[PDB]
Amino acid sequence: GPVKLRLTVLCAKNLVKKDFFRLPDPFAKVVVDGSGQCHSTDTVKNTLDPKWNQHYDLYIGKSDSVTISVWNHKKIHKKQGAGFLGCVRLLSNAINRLKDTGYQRLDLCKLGPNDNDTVRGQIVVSLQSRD
Repeated sequence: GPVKLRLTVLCAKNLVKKDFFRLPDPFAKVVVDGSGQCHSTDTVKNTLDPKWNQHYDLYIGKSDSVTISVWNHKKIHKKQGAGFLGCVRLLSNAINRLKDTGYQRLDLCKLGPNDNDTVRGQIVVSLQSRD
């Protein structure tokens, strides 16, 4: 059957303040492409270096993958594409090698070029499978 993997979102670095003189409110939201399983970490009020020390227990089967995406609560409310921070994506092969590593630093950047490049952050996590 599937394998439960715990992706621990330790903290995030260089939180794009987005709007000058203003501050973002980072929070995490994971999605499972194949199970519809979603999870989320509390929001961090006006910060440039948040942390949640919280993990998500997703599942992986054969060729499954999981993506932990962070969003700026302030702009998610702003609407109109506003609200994105840094989406981190790990595949099945990456999930395994990492599941034992115990730590991974994924830079929080935009989905891609010409696609709202309002990023500049990073994020530290830890991959360990559940017994």
